[PDB]
Amino acid sequence: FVNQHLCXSHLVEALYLVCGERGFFYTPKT
Amino acid sequence: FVNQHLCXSHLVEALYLVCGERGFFYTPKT
Amino acid sequence: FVNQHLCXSHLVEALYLVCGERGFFYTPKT
Amino acid sequence: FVNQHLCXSHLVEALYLVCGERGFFYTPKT
Amino acid sequence: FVNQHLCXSHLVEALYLVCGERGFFYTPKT
Amino acid sequence: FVNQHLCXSHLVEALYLVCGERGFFYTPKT
Amino acid sequence: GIVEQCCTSICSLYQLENYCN
Amino acid sequence: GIVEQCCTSICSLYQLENYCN
Amino acid sequence: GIVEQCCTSICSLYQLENYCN
Amino acid sequence: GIVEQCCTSICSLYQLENYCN
Amino acid sequence: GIVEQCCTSICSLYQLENYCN
Amino acid sequence: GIVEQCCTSICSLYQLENYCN
Ligand SMILES: [Cl-]
Ligand SMILES: [Cl-]
Ligand SMILES: [Zn+2]
Ligand SMILES: [Zn+2]
Repeated sequence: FVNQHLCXSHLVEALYLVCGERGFFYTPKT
Repeated sequence: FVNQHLCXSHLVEALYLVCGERGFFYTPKT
Repeated sequence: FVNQHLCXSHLVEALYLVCGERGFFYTPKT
Repeated sequence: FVNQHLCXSHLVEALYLVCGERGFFYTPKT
Repeated sequence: FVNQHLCXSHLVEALYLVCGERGFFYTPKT
Repeated sequence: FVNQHLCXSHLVEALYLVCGERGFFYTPKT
Repeated sequence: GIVEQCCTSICSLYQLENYCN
Repeated sequence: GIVEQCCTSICSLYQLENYCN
Repeated sequence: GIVEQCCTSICSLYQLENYCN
Repeated sequence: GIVEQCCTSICSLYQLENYCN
Repeated sequence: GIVEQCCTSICSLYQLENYCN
Repeated sequence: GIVEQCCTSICSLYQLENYCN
């Protein structure tokens, strides 16, 4: 039941296509 | 560990795995 | 948005994200 | 609990390897 | 509810970055 | 079926799909 | 749809082939 | 966090854009 | 030709939406 | 198996290294 | 050599099943 | 430049941890 972990993989991928050359910071917990 | 030029999508998923909990920042200045 | 030549697997996952609900068609005529 | 969405990513990937040059149409809902 | 199957995709990916040139064997069930 | 040079990450995810239950072995001797 | 047919149960490469062109 | 905002409900490309730089 | 368009050239979010349904 | 050991709980890069060659 | 075979050459669904268990 | 460092060159698990938080 490690859902959240599998989901993080898809987010960064998405963040990568969306931000492009602007880049981003990935920080799971606040 | 892998010995190869990691690029775009692969590069990001790899940062994701290593940093895990810590998180990471991605800024393609080249 | 990303500025790079999107190919094969990457190209498809990208169409998937943009179109989302609408869906899409993939036909590699080249 | 956005399972279905994560699953769609893996399907199109699979559809891509399986269909090859024949291509395909992805339409989530009928 | 085909979770396990989606998870296997991410494992082999991870196994791939971690093992590198050493390679590995993937065997789901013992 | 796909007709293209399958490399690294793509090559592994592809072995994963074909072999499915059987499993597979990955050893990059080149 | 295929979402309901393959995201609940595991489709095979042969099952996935129906959805091609 | 974004994990809680996008792994429970589906964010859009527009929602994901807030997290860029 | 999406391949010639998005893989053999550059593709903005818009030249990519054309291939949607 | 590894499926049971890593798909239920999150394995680490160090845990995953046991499965190499 | 699967790399030489499938990445340095073309690989059909069959030349790929050989590397299964 | 991580791109120049990890994509234009080789990157060990360590040259990759530098880009973590
Ligand atoms: Cl690639
Ligand atoms: Cl997943
Ligand atoms: Zn996934
Ligand atoms: Zn790739």
